[PDB]
Amino acid sequence: GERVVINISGLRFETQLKTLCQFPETLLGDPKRRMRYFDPLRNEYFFDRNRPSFDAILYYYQSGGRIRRPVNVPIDIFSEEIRFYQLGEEAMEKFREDEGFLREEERPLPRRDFQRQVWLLFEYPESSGPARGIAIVSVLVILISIVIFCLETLPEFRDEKDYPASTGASSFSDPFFVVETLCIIWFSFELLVRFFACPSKATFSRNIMNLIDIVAIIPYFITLGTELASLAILRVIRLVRVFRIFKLSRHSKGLQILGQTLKASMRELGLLIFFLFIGVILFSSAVYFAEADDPTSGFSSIPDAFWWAVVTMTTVGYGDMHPVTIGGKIVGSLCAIAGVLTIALPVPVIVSNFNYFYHRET
Amino acid sequence: GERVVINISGLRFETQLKTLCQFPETLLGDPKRRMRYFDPLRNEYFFDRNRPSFDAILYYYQSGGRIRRPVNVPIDIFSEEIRFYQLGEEAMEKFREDEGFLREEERPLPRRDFQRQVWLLFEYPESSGPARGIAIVSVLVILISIVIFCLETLPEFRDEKDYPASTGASSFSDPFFVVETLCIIWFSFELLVRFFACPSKATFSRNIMNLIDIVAIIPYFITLGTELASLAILRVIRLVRVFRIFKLSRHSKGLQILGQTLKASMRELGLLIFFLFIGVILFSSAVYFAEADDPTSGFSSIPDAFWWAVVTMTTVGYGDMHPVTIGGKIVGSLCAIAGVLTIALPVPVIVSNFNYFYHRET
Amino acid sequence: GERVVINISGLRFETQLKTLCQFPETLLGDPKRRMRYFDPLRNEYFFDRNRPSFDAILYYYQSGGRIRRPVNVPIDIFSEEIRFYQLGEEAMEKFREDEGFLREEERPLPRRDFQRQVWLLFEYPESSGPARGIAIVSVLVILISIVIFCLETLPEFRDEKDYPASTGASSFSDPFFVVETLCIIWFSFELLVRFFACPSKATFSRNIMNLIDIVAIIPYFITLGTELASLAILRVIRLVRVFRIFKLSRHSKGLQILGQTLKASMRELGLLIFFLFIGVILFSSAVYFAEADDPTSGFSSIPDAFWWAVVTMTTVGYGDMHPVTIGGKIVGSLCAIAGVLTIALPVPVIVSNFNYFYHRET
Amino acid sequence: GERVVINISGLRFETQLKTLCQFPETLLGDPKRRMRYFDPLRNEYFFDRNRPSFDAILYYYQSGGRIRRPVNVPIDIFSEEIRFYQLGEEAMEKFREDEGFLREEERPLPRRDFQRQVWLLFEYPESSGPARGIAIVSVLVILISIVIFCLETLPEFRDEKDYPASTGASSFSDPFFVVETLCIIWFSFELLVRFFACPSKATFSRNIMNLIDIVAIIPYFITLGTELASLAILRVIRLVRVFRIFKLSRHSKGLQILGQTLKASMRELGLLIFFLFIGVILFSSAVYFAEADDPTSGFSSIPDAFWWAVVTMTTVGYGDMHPVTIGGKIVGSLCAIAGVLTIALPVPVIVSNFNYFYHRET
Amino acid sequence: EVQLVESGGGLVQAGGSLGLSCSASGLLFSRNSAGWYRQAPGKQREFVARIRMGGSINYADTVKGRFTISRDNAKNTVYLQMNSLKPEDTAVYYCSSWRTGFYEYWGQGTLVTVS
Amino acid sequence: EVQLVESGGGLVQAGGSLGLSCSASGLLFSRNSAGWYRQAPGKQREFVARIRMGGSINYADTVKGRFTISRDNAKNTVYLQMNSLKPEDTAVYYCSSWRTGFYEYWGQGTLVTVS
Amino acid sequence: EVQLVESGGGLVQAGGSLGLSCSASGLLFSRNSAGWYRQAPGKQREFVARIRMGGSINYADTVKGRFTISRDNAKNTVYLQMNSLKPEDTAVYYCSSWRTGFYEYWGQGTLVTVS
Amino acid sequence: EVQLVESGGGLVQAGGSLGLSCSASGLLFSRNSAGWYRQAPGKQREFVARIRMGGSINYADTVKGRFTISRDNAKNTVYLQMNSLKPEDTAVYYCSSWRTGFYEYWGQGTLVTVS
Ligand SMILES: [K+]
Ligand SMILES: [K+]
Ligand SMILES: [K+]
Repeated sequence: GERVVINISGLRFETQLKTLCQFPETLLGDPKRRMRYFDPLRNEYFFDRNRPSFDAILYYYQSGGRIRRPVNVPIDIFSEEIRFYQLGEEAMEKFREDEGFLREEERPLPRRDFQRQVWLLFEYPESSGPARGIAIVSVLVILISIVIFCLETLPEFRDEKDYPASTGASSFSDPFFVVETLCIIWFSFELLVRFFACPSKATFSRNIMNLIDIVAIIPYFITLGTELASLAILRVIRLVRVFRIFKLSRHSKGLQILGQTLKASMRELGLLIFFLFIGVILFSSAVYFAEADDPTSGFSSIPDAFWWAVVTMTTVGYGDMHPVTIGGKIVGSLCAIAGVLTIALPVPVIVSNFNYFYHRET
Repeated sequence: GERVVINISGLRFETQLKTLCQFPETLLGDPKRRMRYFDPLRNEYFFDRNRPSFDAILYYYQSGGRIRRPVNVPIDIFSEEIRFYQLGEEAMEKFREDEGFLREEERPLPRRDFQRQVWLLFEYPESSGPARGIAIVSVLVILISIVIFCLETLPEFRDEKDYPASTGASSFSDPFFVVETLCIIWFSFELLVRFFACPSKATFSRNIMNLIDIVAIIPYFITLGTELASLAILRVIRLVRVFRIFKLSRHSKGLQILGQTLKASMRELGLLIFFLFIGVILFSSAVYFAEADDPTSGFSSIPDAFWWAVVTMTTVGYGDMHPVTIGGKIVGSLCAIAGVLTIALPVPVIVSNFNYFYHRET
Repeated sequence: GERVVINISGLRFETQLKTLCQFPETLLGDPKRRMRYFDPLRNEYFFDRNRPSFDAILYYYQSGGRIRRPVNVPIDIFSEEIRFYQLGEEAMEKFREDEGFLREEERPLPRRDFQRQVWLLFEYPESSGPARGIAIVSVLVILISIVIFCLETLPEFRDEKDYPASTGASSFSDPFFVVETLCIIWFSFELLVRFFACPSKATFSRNIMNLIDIVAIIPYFITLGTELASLAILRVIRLVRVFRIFKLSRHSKGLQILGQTLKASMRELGLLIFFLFIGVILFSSAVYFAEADDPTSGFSSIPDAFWWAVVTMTTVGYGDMHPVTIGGKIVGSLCAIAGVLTIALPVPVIVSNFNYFYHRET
Repeated sequence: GERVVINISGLRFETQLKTLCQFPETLLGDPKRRMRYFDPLRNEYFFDRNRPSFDAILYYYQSGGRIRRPVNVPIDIFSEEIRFYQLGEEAMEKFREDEGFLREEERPLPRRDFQRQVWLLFEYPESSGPARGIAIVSVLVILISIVIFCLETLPEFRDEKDYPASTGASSFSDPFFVVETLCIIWFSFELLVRFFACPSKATFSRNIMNLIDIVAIIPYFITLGTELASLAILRVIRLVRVFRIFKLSRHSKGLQILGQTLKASMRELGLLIFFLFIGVILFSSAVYFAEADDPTSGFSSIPDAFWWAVVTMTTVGYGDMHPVTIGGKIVGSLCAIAGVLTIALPVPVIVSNFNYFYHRET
Repeated sequence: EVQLVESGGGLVQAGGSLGLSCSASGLLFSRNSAGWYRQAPGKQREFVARIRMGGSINYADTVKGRFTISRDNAKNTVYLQMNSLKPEDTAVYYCSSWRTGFYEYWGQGTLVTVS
Repeated sequence: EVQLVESGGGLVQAGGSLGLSCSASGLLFSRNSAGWYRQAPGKQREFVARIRMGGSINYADTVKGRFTISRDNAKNTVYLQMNSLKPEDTAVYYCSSWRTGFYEYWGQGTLVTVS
Repeated sequence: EVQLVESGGGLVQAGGSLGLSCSASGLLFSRNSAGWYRQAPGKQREFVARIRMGGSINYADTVKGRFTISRDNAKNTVYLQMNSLKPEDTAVYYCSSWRTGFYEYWGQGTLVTVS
Repeated sequence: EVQLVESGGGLVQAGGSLGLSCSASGLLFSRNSAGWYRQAPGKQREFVARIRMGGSINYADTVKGRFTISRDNAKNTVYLQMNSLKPEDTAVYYCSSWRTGFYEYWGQGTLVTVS
């Protein structure tokens, strides 16, 4: 096997001709390209380039594909070096893959002339002027919907309906109803246009923010339908109307990062709740059995010290009651300490995941 | 001493023949194996391999055994390099030893035909279908045992026995007793089979989860025995029945990691409780002597401000009372600050130990 | 192109003559300076200097300006190396730029003889003896101004004016007024001298501490003016007098670092308040709908559980009330946990910014 | 200047003869020692040793003394390398100085035969059997002294002296007095022997634990003296008796590390208390001016919301009262958040100092 | 589980003066709206008074200025002070406390008939 | 350390009306079950009433509809209102408060005999 | 929204003894200063008493030693005990509670005239 | 700043029955020990009773079984119930509340002399 000597700035690197021909379309392998740098006087290919990098670009030839950056070569000087050597776009994506950088930007505009134009208007708000106008209008509509959900429960507004029941009306006299119907009109129109102008109708019931739009529309329609057509469903439907607060995540990049963080960390949250349940059983049992004898004590059950154990372990506050025996006080100081000890353990994993997803936007 | 020149990719490394013969069974030392790579034309052994690694593999020959990975060679490229050089399995375990990786997987199945088959059924739940069935049944039995321990203390169920004592019955009328006996039947049968089918009966009273099974069986037997055969033992025995919550650790890999973390960090927990005791004495004494003169104050002792000092330092809450003097308020703000200052100091050691034992499963 | 071989301690580095003449005023490029080191016997320029550094000083010549320190050469040995090679002050500032070190010390004393001398007296307190005297007097004046703002509201001092209104006086009988006027006299004189002796009068309404001085002077003048010349402005003006506490930041280097930290971290604080608002809506709605049926419960509105949700999520304390249903207790333990989970997420960014600005003084 | 070529394992390092003679007593400089390694055949000094290290040992010769370890050579391989090269103990201490390791072990036993023997008995408890006996006796005496300080204040013991004053006695009838005198007898004897047997009487009033012994002895003597020979001193002297809890630090290595941590971090604690004072003024003023109008509110002063501001910012608890206005509630949620934001900022510096002083024992 | 018991009834003559009381357990009145309802013989119940939680009192036209409804806010007690009773009053009375949208509770009844 | 003192006794004639009281200190009744027990001359004690903590009242057959047991839940006081006393009642009465499985406490006794 | 109602008035003869009361809702008196003011016919109001919050009582020269102002600090009630009333007292009285710099509230008036 | 005022005095005949009271402000009695002291004419004060904080009552030999000292623990009030008064009782009485080692406070005095 004949040998080839390449001299990158005085540093002689040597290899067998077979190794650099494994990849033949590359700069060193291609006979013609490499011929330019060759110097016939000393039988060596002189190049003037970074010394620490050309070591990694000979490993790729001798290892059938692996591309790993030396830890003392900065990213920019390496990216340029794969380019001069002509290792190919497959190679540079693998280098990006080894530095683990997200590479997905797939935006298939339909390109049917009108479907594409209105999709550009309604999806990407930075594109135009009316796109930012539509973003501002949607955020203000969501905000007044939240304000109607909370101000409908205030006793001051309902002064004349505050009478015993034994004595959503379409009478259009209640102002909360007509402003609520205007909000649901806007949500329905916006969702139907985003359905009919999308470039992928099969994938539309896959994105989670679309399923947030649907479950925000639903309960007003089923209460209107059953009203102009139950008592178990009504208390559930009145609390599925709180999900319009999560429909404010299409316009925020902080709520979307908290959704990625809470998806990618479910094992840690399960460990958090499991450790809490263990500690609550243990400490509530010990305080019940160390304070039951005292005639002036208040713990009357083991499933009655649970709330005391929860608010003492999480350093919140009072509990239902407070220990009055010397023994209850020793099991209450151990409970206070063990609480922060057992809830601070899985939290650094969660904040590290957030910090990663928070800087990956950059 | 004759000298040998080895050229790993243009980089000439030289050593005395004696150094590479110290270990004779290895690739460089064995005369025949090394003869293949030798090139007689220039009297050098040409190899085409990583440059940063072959430096460490010459230190092993010149240092009688030390094997340390350069910090700029990734783990995979090094592991492969010890293999090509043929340094032996003793060498690769030492490299694993220097990266500190747990190497123990000792599972001595007895191999007596039936003892081994049922041991595979009862110990390793992933092996079969009935093994996962047995795991699911054991977890559900433990859960209903916890539910009986807490629902036996609720005043609503015991409406007719709520009479003055002056007026565990085997009458089989109390439903809690018969479901409790079914749970202890299942625990006893499962423990006795894990005793008689184990491959090491001498080591069976060494594993901690086995001693958890025994101390979960014990108090029901001694109360049945003494009932059909004390008043000091009864209040202790009623609280040793809370250890069935720790018998749920054979089926969780988060409780086992918290047990390793709390074993390997006892000096830090001792420092935590010691610092707390110092601060409680100091601040309770200062608030007693800075508020005793006021006729409307409530601290009547130094061992009466202890509970106030504990719940103020740990940022929980009320305390028995609250300062009413200007001086009590200055010693109560210093107490609030010094509490978090003196309990946040030993905690990063504990969370670092948890994080280590938590990723070592991977 | 003729080639030049430079031997830094046995290590031969080679380059084309054109590359080292790109920068001609430098040591290697200048023919005469480089001629001293040249050895005609072997046609190489021998230097005795650090090996790891001379690699980076050849990249600068071959890369048109980039200067990056290898990660295994300590700062001091590199700073000296750019000096021996004579790369120029533009080069050494760029090296400081790449280690990101603040380089701004622009103090334009006016140099008009008297304006410069009194500016040195009043601005830089370390310069003299009377400068530290003036610093000590200003800090004591600010402190007694804060003491007058708080002791003017104590009911004990105002025993004879505690009469119904139906029955800032310049009568000079109220001692708080005359000591207040002395403090505002000192602030006005000090600000007017710092105006008339400054070397840049156009930039004087740009520094934030100057605008703190102005808004601390303002409300006493407008209340004196309107008194010897409203009922909406009076309650606002009485709270813009609290900004004299921020006028204590010219004499502290910890308040100035907290101002830099809170300026450079506004996106994180916005994320903190946004996450809090989301959690407060969600958990207050769930506790209102899970406790409204009980006739002895106290939550009468969704905008009535907001304060309970805030003080439970931030682990402060009581809330307006406490859950009394099994369902309110499950939504109150989830609220306690999710509070610390959602407020501990943006905080490491803020403490990292503080730690950076806190050590950059060194 | 003649040149010398040293070949450490194939790697040729070259220098001028003058550089390696700067230090003449060293291995390379000494002509005779270096002559052994010299090989006359190729005029080079062959050595078989680590390649990455010999680079740093040539910098020491060319830089007049600097010794810095390359970051990719482990500590042990370097320590050995300075030894083979014979750089001297001054050099190895400087290497230890650059890795910053504490080097002080100065124990000047007096060596006067008896003073040295009893000093070994009383100072270093690991030396003998009676030394550990004396350590155990001293710790038990300190513990019962703390128990007498707290149990002397309990109302149950003083049943017959609980009479109006108008109607430390040496009557020896009070058991607390005689056990207190036994404790002060033991402290006095132990301190006087540690005075008269010390090897440095001039430095004895410099060590802080000795001044702890003196200020623990003092108040019993001055109350006995003034009793058998004031009303302002008596309430101070009764609280200087709490320093016997700090006399337990000679026998603990955790209290001594907390003393080093709290000494080396006083600027951070000053910043903590300063930030707290700023926030307390700001938030107590804003809640007083946002709740004073309501006729049912309770804040009657700005120096009356101080305690509410302190216990709300530090997430402790109730405060004197709680906001009842919409405006008080907005200034109370901002107060709760800004509290943890402004007290979590200087704390990582303190825990890093503790972690450093805590592992430096190893 | 909850109960609304009341007293103070009977018969009265012209120009009388009387005070019915409503008490309950299983239901703090501090937290719920309440009122007194009467049912004349022959028609459906009409309202004597309403004290919506928060101290807002409203009365029907017939009892204006002759009737007062007060929650002692202590002892879970609501008391009505009727005055100068007239023969048109003759009726049977009832007590109640409810939360709009969730629950409604009644008393057993206690009558006052004016001669 | 704890004590249960009671009053209201004596003798009564046919169709009487009376009210014994039980008070204690060292024992909040807010937190413990309580009852009134009587002991006729010649047989063992029987129960007049029981108010298990939580407001669940049960009475024996003899005193049904003529007796009420109430805990004012204030002043650590339990009061029994006996009514239309009959000669079969003649007996000595006792008071108690206990936690099942932990403690039992009695009064000294106070008698009511019906003529 | 807030109200100050008062009673106890009328006419008295020489050497009388009487006690007016002031009660309010929408205003805890525990937290606010209060006093009683009278207005003789022909001149402006003078002060009978003042109890600044914190228990500091001061009276004018005319009523010294014959008058006491007390806040039961319970039931949001301030009571004045007038004694040995004299004909110079003849006047109309008023009640008040205020915070200096923020708010001032009055009663409707209730008179005591001495014969 | 603090005061101890007392009432209930006068003169009584043989076999009387009376009850002095001690009240204070600036001093919750819930938190401090208290007692009643008397001073017969001609010798120094002796003690009638002592109720150390925590309900431990002790009396001197002369008043045993005829006297009771109780802290209503409400209204900052301590009440003594004297019984069957005898002529040896003739004396002037005083009230007190103190913390051993810190403070001692007295009443003005209020006398009970037995005929
Ligand atoms: K907390
Ligand atoms: K708290
Ligand atoms: K609290």
